[PDB]
Amino acid sequence: DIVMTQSPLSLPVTPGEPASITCKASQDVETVVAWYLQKPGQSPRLLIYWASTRHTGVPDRFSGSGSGTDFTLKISRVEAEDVGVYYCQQYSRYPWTFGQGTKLEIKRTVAAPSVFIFPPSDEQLKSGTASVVCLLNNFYPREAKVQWKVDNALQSGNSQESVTEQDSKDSTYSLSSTLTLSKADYEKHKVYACEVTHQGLSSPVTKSFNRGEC
Amino acid sequence: EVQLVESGGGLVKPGGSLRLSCAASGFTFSSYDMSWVRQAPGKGLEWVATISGGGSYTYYPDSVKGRFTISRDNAKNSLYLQMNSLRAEDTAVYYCASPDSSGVAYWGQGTLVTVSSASTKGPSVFPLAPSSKSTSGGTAALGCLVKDYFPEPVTVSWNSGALTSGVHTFPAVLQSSGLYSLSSVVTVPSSSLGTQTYICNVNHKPSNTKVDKKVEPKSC
Amino acid sequence: RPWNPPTFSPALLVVTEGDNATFTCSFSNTSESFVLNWYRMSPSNQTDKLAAFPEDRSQPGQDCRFRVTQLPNGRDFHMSVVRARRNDSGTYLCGAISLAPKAQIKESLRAELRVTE
Ligand SMILES: *[C@@H]1O[C@H](CO[C@@H]2O[C@@H](C)[C@@H](O)[C@@H](O)[C@@H]2O)[C@@H](O[C@@H]2O[C@H](CO)[C@@H](O[C@@H]3O[C@H](CO)[C@@H](O)[C@H](O[C@H]4O[C@H](CO)[C@@H](O)[C@H](O)[C@@H]4O)[C@@H]3O)[C@H](O)[C@H]2NC(C)=O)[C@H](O)[C@H]1NC(C)=O
Ligand SMILES: *[C@@H]1O[C@H](CO)[C@@H](O)[C@H](O)[C@H]1NC(C)=O
Ligand SMILES: *[C@@H]1O[C@H](CO)[C@@H](O)[C@H](O)[C@H]1NC(C)=O
Repeated sequence: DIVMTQSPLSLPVTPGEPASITCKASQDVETVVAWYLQKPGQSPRLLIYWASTRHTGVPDRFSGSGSGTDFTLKISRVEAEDVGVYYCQQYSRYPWTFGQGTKLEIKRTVAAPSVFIFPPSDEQLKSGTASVVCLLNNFYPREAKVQWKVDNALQSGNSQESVTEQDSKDSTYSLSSTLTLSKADYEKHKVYACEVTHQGLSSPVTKSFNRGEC
Repeated sequence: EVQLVESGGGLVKPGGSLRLSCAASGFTFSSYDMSWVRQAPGKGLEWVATISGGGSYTYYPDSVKGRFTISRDNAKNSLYLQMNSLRAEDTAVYYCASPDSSGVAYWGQGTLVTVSSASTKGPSVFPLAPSSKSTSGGTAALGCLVKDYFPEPVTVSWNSGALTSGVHTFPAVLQSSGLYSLSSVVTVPSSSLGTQTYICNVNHKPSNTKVDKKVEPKSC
Repeated sequence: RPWNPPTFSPALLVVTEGDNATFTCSFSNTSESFVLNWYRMSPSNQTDKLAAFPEDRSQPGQDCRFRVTQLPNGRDFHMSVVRARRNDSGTYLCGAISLAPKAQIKESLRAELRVTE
């Protein structure tokens, strides 16, 4: 088993700036190395083969180099249409092994999130469960923190969050933190609060609501 | 012109079997290698099998060796993967592929194979209504809670595809019940909430479920 | 397992302009995952692909004057230039790229072509 070790795993790059991804094989694989780009929700697509040869239709700003155990993919001027996961792969010996992936994200200006909160619907409360959704919309970078306070009692391990892939227009992320409780436990408390911490925020932002007012 | 189309994916209980098909066109099928490469949701690529053009050489990794069997029919321009004794770590999108000297140059669209004990269940769609607590700067946020469905995937559109700008359908997370739950939100001008009707379109073909949910704002 | 590079005969081939010229590239493969490339040389010892078997599926619409046929004996191949021009003369060779069990390229010995008047 040959191990393809990629570096880095996340690559924030400003448009026009060059990017380069390193891949190191656990043993000599000569030049039998291919590079793929996989855009979110699409199949992988071959960019470079035989360590350096460009596949048919790949723009000239992509290049590949390296031999033996050390290989490098280079994008001379990163366009917005290069976002995705980049894989290196050896096909010298079986089993064929890929890298862990390198997520290319566009580096942009710091944007603070717009925070929104949604109390459980009346239609859902009629069914036993109650989900309180806090939405962090359009922020950068991806690093964000969400704290749930139920009657000023900080919650822990009772909330699931989900992050969207980087937007293809403004290069921002959006986050949704859903606090799920039972109808009984939800009806026990009054103030439900969502506290957001982000690099673009001077101080933590809180969106609250009292139970039963909407 | 090379085209590869997979078939036969879906949900199966642990220990069960499943057979994947891959129809090929655009090249002399019997002269090229054919392969299967899978990818677990949100993870990397993993080579599953390869078969030679003549069909007398097959290659497997240790993780699937003894369970999966790659085979081909050169007279029918098609490739097969017989998957027996399926485990939960076999849940992934399976791409059929055709490698040559240039590596894995041709990929199919990939079909999803899900291995779980859960049962096919249509989603329950609840409205995330816009209110004073979901307004910030003249923009109001509304959305949809697509809860407790199985298996993947669902597709969510707004106003029958009319509204696309500013839509964020999050990645579904797996609940403790073994079912997927999901939120799809959109931000619109606050002055839209009274005059523009916002309707949630959730499609879940695994259970043949179609749900339309009109999101109406709260008077708060 | 070790295997030997392909052989490319004839070593020298002279043909008057207009006729077809045909080489034979023989390769004793150890697996079924391999390709044969047919190269034409440049003065810098640099390799230039003319055709390959099996056909390269990435860049189609290539020069139909350079063809590669697979004879049904299981090792022999015909690399033929149809209606050879004067400038078709030069150094030619074939090269095997095995893909299993180990990816490895071995080139054949070179041969010459002289298209005359
Ligand atoms: C050395 O290489 C030759 C040539 O290989 C061929 O060209 C290469 C460039 C590459 O594309 C190869 O993929 C390609 O095959 C090898 O020769 C071939 O050997 C196979 C198997 O022995 C023959 O295939 C058979 O062809 C029959 C009619 O053409 C067909 O009916 C066969 O099918 C039966 O068997 C399969 C299981 O194998 C079964 O699933 C079917 O349903 C059916 O019963 C079978 O496909 C090729 O015809 C051969 N081709 C040539 C040109 O000779 C050779 O094996 C290899 N040597 C070594 C040691 O690897
Ligand atoms: C040259 O090859 C072409 C194509 O195979 C064939 O039609 C033609 O008859 C050949 N000419 C000679 C002189 O063999
Ligand atoms: C060879 O000469 C012909 C003219 O008969 C020309 O069309 C062709 O492009 C030339 N090829 C090369 C490689 O110079």
